[PDB]
Amino acid sequence: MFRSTSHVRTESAARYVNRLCKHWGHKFEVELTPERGFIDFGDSNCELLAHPDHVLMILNSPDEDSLAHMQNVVADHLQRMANSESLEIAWQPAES
Repeated sequence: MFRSTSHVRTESAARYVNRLCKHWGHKFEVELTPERGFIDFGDSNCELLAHPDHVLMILNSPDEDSLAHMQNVVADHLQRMANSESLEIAWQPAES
């Protein structure tokens, strides 16, 4: 169970987080709080922090494959909501 964190500067983020639980919450456990969107696939996790001007991405996974699968999946969501470039996001190794 390693943990990485991506930080990006986005506006109205909190909505893209709350909209995810309603978006992908079709066959998975998606929690919606005024802080982040929690979506666990079982043997891992993918949380998304979103404030009016900033967004955080944290994943909880026992394996990097999973780990990156989560930290990356989000990097994509920020891209759909921000058309201009491949979301400038700095992803951390996620510790060892």
